[PDB]
Amino acid sequence: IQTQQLHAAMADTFLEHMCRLDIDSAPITARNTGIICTIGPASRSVETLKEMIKSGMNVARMNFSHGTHEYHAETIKNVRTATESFASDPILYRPVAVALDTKGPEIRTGLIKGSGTAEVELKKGATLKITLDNAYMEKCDENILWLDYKNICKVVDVGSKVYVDDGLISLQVKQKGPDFLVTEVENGGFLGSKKGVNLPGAAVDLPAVSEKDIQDLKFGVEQDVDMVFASFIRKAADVHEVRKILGEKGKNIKIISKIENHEGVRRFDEILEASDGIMVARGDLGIEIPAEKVFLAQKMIIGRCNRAGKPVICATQMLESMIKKPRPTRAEGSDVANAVLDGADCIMLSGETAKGDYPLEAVRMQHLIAREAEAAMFHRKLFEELARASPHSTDLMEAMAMGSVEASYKCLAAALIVLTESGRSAHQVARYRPRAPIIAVTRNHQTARQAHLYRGIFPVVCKDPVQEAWAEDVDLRVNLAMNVGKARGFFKKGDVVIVLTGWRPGSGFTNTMRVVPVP
Amino acid sequence: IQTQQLHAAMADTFLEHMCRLDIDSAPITARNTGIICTIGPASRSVETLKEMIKSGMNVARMNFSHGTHEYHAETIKNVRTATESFASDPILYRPVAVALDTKGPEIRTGLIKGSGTAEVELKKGATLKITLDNAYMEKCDENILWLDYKNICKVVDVGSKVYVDDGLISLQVKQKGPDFLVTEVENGGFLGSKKGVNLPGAAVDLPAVSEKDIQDLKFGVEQDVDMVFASFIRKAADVHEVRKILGEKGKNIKIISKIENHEGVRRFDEILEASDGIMVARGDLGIEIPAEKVFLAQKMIIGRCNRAGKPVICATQMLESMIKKPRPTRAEGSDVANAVLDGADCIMLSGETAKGDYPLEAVRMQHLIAREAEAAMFHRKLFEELARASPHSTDLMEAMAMGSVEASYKCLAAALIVLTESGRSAHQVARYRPRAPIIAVTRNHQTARQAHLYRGIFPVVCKDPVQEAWAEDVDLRVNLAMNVGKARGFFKKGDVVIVLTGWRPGSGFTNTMRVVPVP
Amino acid sequence: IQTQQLHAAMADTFLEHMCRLDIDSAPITARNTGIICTIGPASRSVETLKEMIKSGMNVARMNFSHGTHEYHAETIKNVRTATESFASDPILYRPVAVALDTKGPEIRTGLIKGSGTAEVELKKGATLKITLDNAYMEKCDENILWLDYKNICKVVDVGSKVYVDDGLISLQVKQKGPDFLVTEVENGGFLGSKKGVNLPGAAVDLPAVSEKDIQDLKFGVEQDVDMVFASFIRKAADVHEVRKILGEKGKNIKIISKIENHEGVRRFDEILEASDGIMVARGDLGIEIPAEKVFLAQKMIIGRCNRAGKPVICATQMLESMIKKPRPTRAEGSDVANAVLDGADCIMLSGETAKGDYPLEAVRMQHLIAREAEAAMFHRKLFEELARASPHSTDLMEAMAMGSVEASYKCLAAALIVLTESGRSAHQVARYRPRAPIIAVTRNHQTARQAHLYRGIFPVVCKDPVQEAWAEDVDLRVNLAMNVGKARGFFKKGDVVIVLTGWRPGSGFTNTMRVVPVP
Ligand SMILES: [K+]
Ligand SMILES: [K+]
Ligand SMILES: [K+]
Ligand SMILES: [Mn+2]
Ligand SMILES: [Mn+2]
Ligand SMILES: [Mn+2]
Repeated sequence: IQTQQLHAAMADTFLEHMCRLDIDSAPITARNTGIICTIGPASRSVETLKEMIKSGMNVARMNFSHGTHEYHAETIKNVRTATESFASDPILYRPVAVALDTKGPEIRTGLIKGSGTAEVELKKGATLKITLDNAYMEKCDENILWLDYKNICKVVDVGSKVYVDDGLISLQVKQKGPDFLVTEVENGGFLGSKKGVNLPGAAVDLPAVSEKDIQDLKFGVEQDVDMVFASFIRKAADVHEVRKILGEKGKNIKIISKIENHEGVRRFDEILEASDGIMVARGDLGIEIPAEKVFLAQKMIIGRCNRAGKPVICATQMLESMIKKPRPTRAEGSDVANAVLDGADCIMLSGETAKGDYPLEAVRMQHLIAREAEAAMFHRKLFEELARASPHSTDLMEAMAMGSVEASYKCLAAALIVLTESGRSAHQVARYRPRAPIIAVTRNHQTARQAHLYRGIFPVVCKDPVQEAWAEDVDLRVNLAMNVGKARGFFKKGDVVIVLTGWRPGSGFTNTMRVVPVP
Repeated sequence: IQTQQLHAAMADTFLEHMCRLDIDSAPITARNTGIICTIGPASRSVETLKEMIKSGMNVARMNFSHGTHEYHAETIKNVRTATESFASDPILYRPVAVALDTKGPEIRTGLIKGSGTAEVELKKGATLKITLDNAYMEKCDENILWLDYKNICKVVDVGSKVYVDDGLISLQVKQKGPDFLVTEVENGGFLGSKKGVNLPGAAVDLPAVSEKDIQDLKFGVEQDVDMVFASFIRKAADVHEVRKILGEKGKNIKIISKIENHEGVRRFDEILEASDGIMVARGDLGIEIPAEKVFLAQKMIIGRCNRAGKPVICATQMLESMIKKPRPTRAEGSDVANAVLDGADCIMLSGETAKGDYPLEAVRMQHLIAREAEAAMFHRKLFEELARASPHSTDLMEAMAMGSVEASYKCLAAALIVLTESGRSAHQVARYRPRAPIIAVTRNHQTARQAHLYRGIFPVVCKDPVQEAWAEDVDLRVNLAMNVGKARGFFKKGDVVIVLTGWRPGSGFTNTMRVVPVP
Repeated sequence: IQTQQLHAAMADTFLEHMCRLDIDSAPITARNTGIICTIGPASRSVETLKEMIKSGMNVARMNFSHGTHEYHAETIKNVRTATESFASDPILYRPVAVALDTKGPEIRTGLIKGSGTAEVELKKGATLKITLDNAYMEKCDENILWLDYKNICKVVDVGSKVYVDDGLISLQVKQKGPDFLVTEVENGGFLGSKKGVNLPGAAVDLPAVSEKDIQDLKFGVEQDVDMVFASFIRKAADVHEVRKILGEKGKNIKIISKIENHEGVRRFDEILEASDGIMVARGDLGIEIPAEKVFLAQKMIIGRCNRAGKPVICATQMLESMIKKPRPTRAEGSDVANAVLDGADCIMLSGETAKGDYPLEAVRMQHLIAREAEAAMFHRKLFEELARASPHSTDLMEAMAMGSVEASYKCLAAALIVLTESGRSAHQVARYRPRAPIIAVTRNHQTARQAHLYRGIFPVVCKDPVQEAWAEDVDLRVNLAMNVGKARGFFKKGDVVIVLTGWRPGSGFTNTMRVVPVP
C-alpha cells in the first residue's frame, strides 16, 4: 500500500531510502514547489493566463531583455486580470506574483543584412570581422558582425574566445585591431539577428545597472511588481545598486540575484547575504563556465540557500523540448525531479511558456513531477542536517518552526497553518522543510504573492476585517485556512494539522502551536 | 586549491557535501562510468568508430529493432576492425564490447500509403480505426491504422488508452468491436510509418522471446557478442527463456534485463536475481507508466543494483537534443550527472550516436560530465551505506574488496590494480565504489570486454604468455597495469596505488593486497 | 543464537545497539583489554605470580611509593622467574611487562604516637595542629599531626581545606601561624600512620621529579623495566624531565603520565603529546577535584587517547571491595565494563592485588568482565568515528590498518596476525579497534612486553633464528601465530584471519595484508 513515499521515509540510509522509492506510492494533492512562468506571445492573452493559473503558475516573469514598457505593462495587466477573475471566491482564489527580469550587462550583435539569405553561416575555419561601426548595425553577414558592446576590444585579447548565440557558435580573436576584431570561427554554424554573445574569459566592464536597467526597475516599482530577478549580478555591490534604485518606494520588493557567470559563483556567499533570494540561471552560467560543471554550481547554490533560509530558483531549459513537443524528454523529467530533490524552492519555465506551442502542458508537467519528487525527499535526514547547521538561536521562531515541523512529521499532519502578516513565521517553517503544505493566511496581499518564493507555503489572502476580539479574529483566519484546505483536497474532516498562531495580538511571531482536528 | 571535490568529500552531512561542491576543483583524468553507444548510419564507418573509441565509447550497442542480420553483421565487423586498429599497442589498447539489444514484445503500426515518408494528421476528436485485418497492412491512412499485435482486442477495453509514436500520440478506445478498435484521438498529431505502440494499462500477452528474437539471440551467439539487452523482460521466467536460448554455447554472455514497463518494475527483485545486470530503459518506461514517475523507478533500480553489486545502465534521451545540436541542454547535462551520482555503472547514448549529426561530441560530453559527477559523489557516506547494507558476508573477496577500497580512501591511492581472469575480484572491488580507477589486468579477452559494465573497472588485456614462476608472472601483469596507468595519466612515478593479487596460482580470488609506489 | 553480541553490532543506532545486548550471547575466548596488577605482599611469591599469570595478569606494577630498592628488586625478580617458568613452551608462553610507578610529589603524615595501637579519632569541630617539627614525626595524635611537606605553610592560607587519608578526613586551616597550621576538622574520623594528604586548592611546589624519584627511575633503567608510570605529572615539562632522567639508556622505556589533579586535566593535551600513554589515576584525581566529576575526566581522557592512538589506563578501586570479599559489588562490575566500553586500553588493580585476600579472584573477574564488555562495544560506530578523526591525510601504515580492521569486520575474522619488531604496525591496527584479537609476532622481547599497553594486541615472542629466505622467515612467524592461536582457543582449522606482513625484508611496515584460512 503506502502513500507519498512513506515507506522510504522510514529508511535509515540514503541507499535504503532510494531502494524504497515506489512508483505506486501516490503523492499528495498539494504541491510545494513554486512554479515560475515566463510570459510571452504564447501566453499573454488573458484567456491563456486563466488556464496558466489553473494549471499551476504561481509567478509570472516578464523578461525585460526584450519588449517596450507599454508591452510589458499590458502583459502585467493581463496576468492581473486573469488572476482577479478568480478573486470572487475567497476559498478558491490563488494569489499570483509578478516578477521582473532585468536585461543587465548583455552583449548582442545586430540584424543580418536583409539583402541576402535568411541566416548567415559561419563555417569552421572561416574569418569573421567583429565591428562596432553602427553603420553595419543591421547589415551583418559571414564577413562583418556588429555588437552592441563598445569597449569589447579593451577586455578581449588575441586568442580570446567569443561565443555567440547561446554559445552554440564559437569565435577566436586572431587580430585585435583598434576598434575592431578579426576572428576565426571555431564552432557553430548558423547566425541570426540579435543573438546573445558571451566573453567567458573576459572582464566585461559593462554596468551592473545600466541606464536601461534603471528605468526598468523604476518602472517595476511603478507597476508594483513583487520581485526583481537581477541579471548577471556578480557581487554584493551589484545587489546593493539594485537595492538603491528600487530605493525607499520599492523597499519591499524582493531582490533575487541571478547567478550566471564565474564571478557570481565565486562570490556567491556575499551575494546571498545581500539578496532576498537566488536564481540559478543555468543558461548563461552554462556558457560562462564549462557545461559539465553547472550541476555542481546548482547543487552548491541550492544547498547554501537552503542552509541560509532564502528562496532559490532553478531555471532554464528544464522542459526545453516541450517548446515544440507535447511530452518532455526523459532527461528533462529527470532534471525537474532532481532540482526539487536538490532543494530548489521554485522551478522556472522560460520559452516553454513564453513562446512554445505547449505552454499549458509544460506547467502541468512540472506540477506533476514536483509533487512526485517532493514526496521522494528524505525528510528525516534533511531535517536533522538542516537543524544541525542551525546556529545557536536567540530567535524563538526558529525554535517554534523546528518544533512544529518535527511535530508535523510525528502525527503525519495534513498541513501546517500559519497566521502571519510579514510572512516571516511561515518563511521559517518552510525553511525546515515539512512534508505537508504550509497554508499561510495573511491580510497582506503582497506577502501572499511573495510567499510563493518559499517551498511549501500556500498563500491565502484573508479579506475579512479584523475582529474585535483577538481570539475570534484568529479562529476566523484559521477556519479560512481549514476551508481552503478542504476545498483543495489537502485534507478532510478528521485529519490532523498543526496550527501556528500568535498568543496575543502584540506577539512578534507565531509563538503558539497546536495539533488540531480539521473538522 | 583542492582536487576532485576532496574538500566536499570531508563533509559529515549531505547538505555540507553539496554546499562544498567546487567548480574549480579539477576532476581526475580517469573516467569510471562506462559509456554505451548505439551504432547506426551516423557511426557505422570504421573511420568514425575509431574516433568513437578515442572519444570514450566502451560498448557498441546494435539495436535489433531494425536492420537485417547481414546489416548488423557488417556493423559488428566494423567496430571490431576499428577496435583492433589499436591492438598493436598493448598499453594504449582499449577493448570494446559488442552488445545486442533485443526487439522483444514490440507493437508497431504498419506502413502508411505503402511509402516510407508518411503524412496524415489526427488531433482531438478525430475518430481513428485500429484494424488487425492484415489486408490494409501496408495501407494505413488518416482513418484506419493497422497494428502488428493480433490479440490487441482481448487485452484492452472501452476507455483504454493507446500511445503511438513515442507516446506523442494518444488514442482512446470508444468501441471495442470484434477484431478491431474504433478510437478517438486524444493527443498527438502527425503519424509516420512503422511507429512504436504502447498499451500502458493492458497486459500484453506477446512472447518474452519471440521467433524473431530467438534467431537474433542465436545470431548473437554466432557473432560472439559479449552481452544481450533483453527488451521488455517483465519477470524471472523471461530472463530464463533468454538464458536458455543463449544456451550452453552462450553461457558466458551476460544478460542485461531491460526494465521498461510497470510489470518489470513491480517484479524487479526477482528479475535482478536472474540477470547479470539491468538497464533502465526510460524510453518505454516513461510511456508505460507516467513520465513524472520514471525518476522514482530509476533511483530505486540503480540503488538496488548497487546494493546487489550487479551492473545497472541508465539510458535513452540523456543528451537527446544533441542529435541536431553540438551542445546539450542544461537539463540533459544535469540528467547525466545525476545518473552518475545516483550510482549508475554505465550511461547510454541511442540516437545521439546512432543517427545524429554530432555522435562524437555527444560521447565526449558524457565523458566530461561523468568525470565531473564521479568526483561529486559522497564516497565516505556511500561506502558506509553500501557496507552497513551488505547483510551477511562469507565471500572473502567482499572482505578483501571493502578493506582495499577503504585503504584506497585513506592514502588517496591513484588506482587499484586487480589481477583477475573471471573478473570476479575486480567486480567486487567496483561494487564498493572506490574513488580511484580500478585497473583490471586479465588474459581473458572477454572478461576484459565485459568489465566495462562495471563502474570504475578499466580493462587491460595482457597478451604476454604465463611465466614459469608465479611471482614473475604477477610482477609482469602488475607492471603492465603500472605502465597503462602512467600512459593514461592516471598516475606518475611516486604516487600510491593498492595492488590486489593472488598469493599462489591456485588462490580462488584476490587474497593479497598491498600499498605500493608506482615507480 | 548469536555470538559475541553480533546481533547488537548490526544496529544502526546506539539506542538499538543497547536494546540488543544479550546476556546469552557468549563472548569470545580472547580478551583484548590488558590487565595491570599491582604487586605487593599478597602476590610477591613466585608461586602466586605463576597463578597471577595463568589468571590473566599482563603487567606487574611496582609501586615505589613504598619499599626499598632491594625490596622491589626481589619482587621484580620473582615476576620474571614466574614468567620464565613458562618460557619452555614457545606456543603457551605469555610475556609479562614490568612497570615502575613513581612516588612523585606525595604528601604523607607521620606515625601516630605509641599508645596501645589505638588509632586516633578526629571528631568534627575539633582543632588538631599540623606541625613540621621533625620531633612529632613519630608521635602524632588528636592534637598534633606531622607532615613531610616543608613548604606547606607558603602554599595554603586561612580557610584552605586539607584532605587526609584518601580524602576521607577533612581539615580547614583556621590560623596560618609561621611554620605550623592550626586547623579545624570538618570531616573524617580515624587517622592512622603515614596517610595520604591532599591540598586540592593549593599549588604544591614539590619537585615533579624528586631526589627519591631520580634514583628510582635510574634504578628502573638498571632493572630494565618496560614502562614508567610517572605520578602527578601536571604538564609537558614534567614528562620531559622524566624522559631526560631515563635518558639515552632508557630511551625505549615508555612513559605513562598519570593524570591525578586539576592541573594535569587542564593541560592534558600537551601532556599526551609528550607521553607514550596515559593513566587515569582516579584515586588522587577524585580528591584533587570533586568526586562527581571524575567520570567526566576519565571519559574525556580515554576519548582523546583513543583519538590519538596512545594507550590509556583506567585505575584505582575498580574491584575495591574484593580486597576483603570473594565477589565484587554490582557497581564495581559496572565500573570495569564501562571502562572497557569507554575505550580504555588497560584496566588496573592496586590493592585488590597488592594486599588483598582475593588477588587471584580479582584478576579473574576483570578478565571475565573485560571479554563480556569488549563484545558489547559498538565497533561499526566506533570505527567510523575513529577514521573521521584520522582525515585522508596519510602516513600509509594506517591505511593498511583501517583497511585491515574493516576487512576483519566483513569476514568476521578470528584474528589479525601482525609481524612487527618495533611493534608500530600492530599499534596502528589496535588503534582502529578491531573486534578480533591482534596476534603480534616479534623477535623483540621488549616490544612484546610493551605491546600489552595496547587494546587487543596479543604478544608472541619468536625465538627461532631469522631464515635465509624472507618468504620462509615470514611463513615461520605466521605459523607460530597460527599455532599460538589454535592453542589458546582463538580459532580452529578452517577459520579466517587476516595476515599483515612486509612484502620485502626492507619494508618499513606491514604493507601486505591477506585473508587466509588458518589450517
Ligand atoms: K533578462
Ligand atoms: K530494441
Ligand atoms: K606511586
Ligand atoms: Mn541570462
Ligand atoms: Mn525500448
Ligand atoms: Mn597517585
